[PDB]
Amino acid sequence: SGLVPRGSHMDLEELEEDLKQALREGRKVNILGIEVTTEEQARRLIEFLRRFI
Amino acid sequence: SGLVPRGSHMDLEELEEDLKQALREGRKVNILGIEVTTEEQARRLIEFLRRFI
Repeated sequence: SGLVPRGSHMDLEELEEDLKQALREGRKVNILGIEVTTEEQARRLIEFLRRFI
Repeated sequence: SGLVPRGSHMDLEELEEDLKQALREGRKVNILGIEVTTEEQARRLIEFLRRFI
């Protein structure tokens, strides 16, 4: 009933809101060497990638 | 016998040779909000993630 029209374009919170929306419709996320099926893995992913280079 | 992608790990130099391997065998790199289908996008992706925060 309400599509999110993207956060901005590309940002840290862009990623977080995008992967959240996938989990909020009950579906997984495909990212760098990782597949997030739960928000457990999503919050671990976020703290990982903002520290990973 | 590489029955599973890099066993259960993903190193940085290993990621580069692995994503090049993917593009050279006919695959793409599905990372955070980005899909690398060319080695143009691959050199962009490597320098991106090592710069990303």
